[PDB]
Amino acid sequence: FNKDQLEEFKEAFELFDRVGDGKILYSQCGDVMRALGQNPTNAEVLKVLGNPKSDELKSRRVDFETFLPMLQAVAKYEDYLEGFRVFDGNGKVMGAELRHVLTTLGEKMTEEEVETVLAGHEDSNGCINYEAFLKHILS
Amino acid sequence: ETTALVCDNGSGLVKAGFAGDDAPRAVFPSIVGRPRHQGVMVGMGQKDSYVGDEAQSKRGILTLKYPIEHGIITNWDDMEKIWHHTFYNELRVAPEEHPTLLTEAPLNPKANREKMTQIMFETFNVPAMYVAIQAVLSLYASGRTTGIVLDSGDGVTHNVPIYEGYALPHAIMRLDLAGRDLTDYLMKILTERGYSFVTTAEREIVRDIKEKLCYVALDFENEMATAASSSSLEKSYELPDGQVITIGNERFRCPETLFQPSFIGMESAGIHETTYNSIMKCDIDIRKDLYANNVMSGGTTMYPGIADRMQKEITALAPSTMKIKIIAPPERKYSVWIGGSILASLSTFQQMWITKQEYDEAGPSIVHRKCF
Amino acid sequence: ELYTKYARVWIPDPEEVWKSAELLKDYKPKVLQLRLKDLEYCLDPLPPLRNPDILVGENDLTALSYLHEPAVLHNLKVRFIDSKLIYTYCGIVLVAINPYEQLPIYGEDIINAYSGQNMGDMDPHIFAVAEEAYKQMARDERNQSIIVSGESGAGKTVSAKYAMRYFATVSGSANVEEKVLASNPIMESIGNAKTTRNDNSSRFGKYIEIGFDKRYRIIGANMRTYLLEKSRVVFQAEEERNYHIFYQLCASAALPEFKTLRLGNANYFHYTKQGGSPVIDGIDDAKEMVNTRQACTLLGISDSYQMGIFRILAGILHLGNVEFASRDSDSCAIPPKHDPLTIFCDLMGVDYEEMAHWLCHRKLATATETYIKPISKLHAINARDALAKHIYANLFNWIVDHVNKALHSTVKQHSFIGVLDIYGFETFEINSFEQFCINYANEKLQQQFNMHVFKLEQEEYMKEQIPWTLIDFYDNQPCINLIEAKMGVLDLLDEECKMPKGSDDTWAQKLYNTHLNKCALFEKPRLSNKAFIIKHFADKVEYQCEGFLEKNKDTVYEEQIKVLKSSKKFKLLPELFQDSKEHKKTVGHQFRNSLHLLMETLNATTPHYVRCIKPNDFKFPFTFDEKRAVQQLRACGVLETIRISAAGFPSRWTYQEFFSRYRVLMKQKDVLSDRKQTCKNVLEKLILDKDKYQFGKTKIFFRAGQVAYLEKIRADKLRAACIRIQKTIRGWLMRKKYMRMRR
Amino acid sequence: WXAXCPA
Ligand SMILES: Nc1ncnc2c1ncn2[C@@H]1O[C@H](COP(=O)(O)OP(=O)(O)O)[C@@H](O)[C@H]1O
Ligand SMILES: Nc1ncnc2c1ncn2[C@@H]1O[C@H](COP(=O)(O)OP(=O)(O)O)[C@@H](O)[C@H]1O
Ligand SMILES: [Mg+2]
Ligand SMILES: [Mg+2]
Repeated sequence: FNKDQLEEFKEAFELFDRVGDGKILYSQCGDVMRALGQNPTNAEVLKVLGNPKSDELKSRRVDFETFLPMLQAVAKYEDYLEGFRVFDGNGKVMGAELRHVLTTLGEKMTEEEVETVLAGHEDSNGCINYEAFLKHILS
Repeated sequence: ETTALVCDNGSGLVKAGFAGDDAPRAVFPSIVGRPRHQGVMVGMGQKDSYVGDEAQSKRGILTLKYPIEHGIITNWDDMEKIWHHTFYNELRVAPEEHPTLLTEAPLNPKANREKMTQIMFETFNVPAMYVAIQAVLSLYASGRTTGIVLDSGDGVTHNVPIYEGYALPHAIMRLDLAGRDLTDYLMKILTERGYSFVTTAEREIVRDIKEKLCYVALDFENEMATAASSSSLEKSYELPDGQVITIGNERFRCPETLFQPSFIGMESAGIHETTYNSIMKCDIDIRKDLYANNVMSGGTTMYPGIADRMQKEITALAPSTMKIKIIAPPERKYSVWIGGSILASLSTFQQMWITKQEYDEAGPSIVHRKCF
Repeated sequence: ELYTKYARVWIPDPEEVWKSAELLKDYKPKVLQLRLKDLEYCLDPLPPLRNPDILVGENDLTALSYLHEPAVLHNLKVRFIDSKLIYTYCGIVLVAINPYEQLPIYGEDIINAYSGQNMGDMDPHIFAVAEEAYKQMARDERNQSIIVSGESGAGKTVSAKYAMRYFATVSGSANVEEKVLASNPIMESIGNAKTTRNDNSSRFGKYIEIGFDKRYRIIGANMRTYLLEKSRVVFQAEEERNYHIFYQLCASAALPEFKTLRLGNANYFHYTKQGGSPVIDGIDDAKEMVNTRQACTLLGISDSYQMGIFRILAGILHLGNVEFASRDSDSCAIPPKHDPLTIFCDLMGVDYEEMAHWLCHRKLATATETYIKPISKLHAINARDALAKHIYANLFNWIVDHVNKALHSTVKQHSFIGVLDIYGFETFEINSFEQFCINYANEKLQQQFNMHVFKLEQEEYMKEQIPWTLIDFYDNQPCINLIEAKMGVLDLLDEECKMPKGSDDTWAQKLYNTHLNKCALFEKPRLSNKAFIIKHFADKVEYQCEGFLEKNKDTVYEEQIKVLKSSKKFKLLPELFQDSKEHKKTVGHQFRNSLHLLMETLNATTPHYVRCIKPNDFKFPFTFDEKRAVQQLRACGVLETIRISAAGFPSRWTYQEFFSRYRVLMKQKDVLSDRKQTCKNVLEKLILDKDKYQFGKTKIFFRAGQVAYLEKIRADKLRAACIRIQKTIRGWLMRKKYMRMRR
Repeated sequence: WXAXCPA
């Protein structure tokens, strides 16, 4: 990352600081990386955070300088399509099955997150064109 | 399954039947008759031989041989007829399909066993054969495993002490005084009353007297003095033709010869004193058991009172403390057959048979080696 | 070889036969670190391994991917407790566990619902097997029979009740079955007994032939009985009873009809006295017989014959009280007047003096003459007991005829379906000649079972292309040869009955001398001469020799039968005998021959099987106890069947159902509409070789564990994709948060 | 027999 990127990222980081000390919590680091274009797994997020314990994850605050190596470490379509084609061959996916798997398998989400991401993508039968949904969520 | 045959070559009877039966399916005199007179009527029937009940029915016309004398088979040519008649006529059975069990007196000439086997395998082709000591079979017959068996046939008397199912062969005694010698003596003494019985057919007329009217004196000298003192003993009998003959003390005088063979002119002692001198040969440990288990066997021990006369006599030889008991089941004439029927149906025995195969390999010497 | 952290395994335990663990150290090659909630548990010169939760509860115990006693016991436990399902299948064998409460399940609309449908199509129920029997009999004129087997009280008779009710409702169009059910009180009263473990154990084997016309309407039913435990009549182990009817009769002595039978209390008579236990808890036999007498009255036996039957049983009880004085080693006698012979001769109307003579002496008659002997007091006692056993067994065989006269119908029986209720393999903490017979009949029945299952698999493989040689089976013939063949245990038992003096002490010495180190399956208990140990198919059993011979021996003196047959007082007593070499046959050879009469009846037939197992000893409703149930399931041969199946290719998938479940493994590259060839391509990628699978015509066969392998790789791919999708959703959603804040 | 007796 160059100076311009570091400046934009630091400014964005400071916008998410809700306490005024110029810091975010460890638990927000992953969120900031994802907002900045990274796609780390929860395991990867904890790894770049150093697998923090609950107490420091919930109350320890870190500035940009300690965050930066973690962003770097994270930084250093066809699979997405095959992954969706697993659950398909008319180019659709049931809303119920995606909802169930997203709320019960993997990194389980809340019903509101799944409804939000699925909102406007299903038809009257409740089917989502997944190539369009994938392009949408990758944009 | 195929059942074994059980056959007993007595001197006086053949007894045969199927193993598992409680009585023989055939009994008949082991007697072979040939016609002696001229055959007058052309077109009547003709036979070179009669056997058993046939030779009985016609006996007036016949000379009657016994092929067995003192338990030795004295000519084989007739004996083979007696067996042939037994299997084919009396039992009506093919011997090719059934094991056969054959019965013998303890000391008799060892050549007898060889020939008796050789005829079973060569003539009848029997699958399997065995030969068993008469006194042994009497124990199976009388539900016992220890005893001294006194067994007396038409042709032989013998003792065989057995303890815990071990036989004890040094202690085994054989007097050949038997039914036939009681008959011949009965004829000689009957001559005193002015009757003579001269021929084979007539000798069996004597024998029927012996069977019907003989009995054993509980004291010999008492009854001998009694009959001289009064005739209450005296009884009388009808010959086949209807002549009556009348007999007194003389009807006991034959059974007494078993207790004094000096009458017949034998050396050896009565069968009480052989029985005792057999027990004395036994180990002093066992004898208390042999004194209790005295077993009568064979038809010559059917005479009324022989049991008590034995007990009263041997209870005089034996030491006063010992319990002496005499065991005389009323079927004892059969008992050697019965005990052979029991023995032949045991499963342990089935390994014991002399096989046709092993005879064919080994030759008739096998019968001494395997059988005992 | 798979074990990881978050693997699960079964481990043995004293209290429940198995307990689960999770493994929380990855194992590679000597000790495992397990949580339960910690132990390290030793490996020894591997632990059993556990099915994924999708399998457990699946409707066929051969469906599981790991097959072993823990998984089977677990499935049956969860199905029984949680889903209240009493019925489960193993292979072809239905397995049934008695709920021991009433249930709705047997109602009419279920009977109707099952009709017409195959054994895969529906969840297991007794009706499903009866419907298989009916459907095979509809394909083939070949008769069918149904075999119901288990420990006493496991529910055999009730399972027969329902299996017949299925035919009665589906086929029947009008009244056989109401008569069949009215037969149950009679056959139980004469045929059931109280035993050490439970009361009301059936001591015989009962076969009902439901007869059909050529349109398979029920015409009529024919009842046969086998293997009757005759020895129980005269002898009883401690705390047992002879057949219930004797106690019902004794309990009824106060009633005015019975008053002429001059009965006592039930511990008066020497036959009932012996067990020491007159009264059963919660059964009043006085109001049992009112039931059984009504059952006779309905099922067509007159009051004349009923009073005949009770007059005969009272005759037997009075017979047993006859006691003999000795005179001699070789002679016994009867005291000048003996009351239980005086009464007995009045009851059956014969000369006291003639029974007094013929009881005491015996007669034997040759070609020429008849001889009459004294006999010892022990032989006279054996003769008296053999007489009582012969009278009883003929009264039984007569009551079964007068039942059949009520149950036959004159129309031609085109074919029949048969139902069999028979005591299960049974092992106790004393074992005795009865148990030896029961275990011999069970060895025979599970030879027929092994040969049948091996035949059905030879048929299935030939519906496919696959070589038979992969199949093999447990042949138990060497144990039957040990028990049954010449120089076998039963043969040397009869030999002691023949041999001049015989005793269990002298018997056992013969057993040892012949078998002891000649045979792999016969063993001596290390510290007794008196007993011997047989390796029966399920488990080693130790039999005590003591009192085999007394149980082994029957011989009825013909003249004793003739004295009874001379009776003119009443019509039943002549009728029983009226209808030798038979009379000699020992109990251990009448049992052999009745087991042949059974097995030749079944071998003419095609079997279907039901196994009953009892959850708990204490009559607790609808609980379950591991420690019994494992013994039951070994006794059923279920475990051996399962182990055999695990040795083979147990799992089946149809190409459609495999493709449908495992499409997630495949790719759009790799799907072509000829499903079979696509799966042939994919599988060789996924699993190395045919050594783990066979391509059938319509099914794929796998060796054990490859299903778990498929589920493992499927679940891994499923989580990998799921987490990828969540991660990307949160990436763009956090870009939405970045928009939310920066806007 | 063969010696001491007639049979
Ligand atoms: N009831 C009897 N009383 C006296 N003597 C008999 C009686 N029965 C048979 N005998 C005689 O005993 C002999 C037959 O005895 P038995 O045991 O039949 O001979 P075997 O040894 O041939 O079987 C014959 O001499 C016969 O006369
Ligand atoms: N399916 C079932 N439903 C209800 N009760 C049952 C069932 N199976 C067994 N039982 C109970 O178990 C008892 C003992 O079994 P039963 O069949 O009578 O004896 P056995 O098994 O010796 O023939 C039955 O009387 C009944 O009370
Ligand atoms: Mg004799
Ligand atoms: Mg029952």
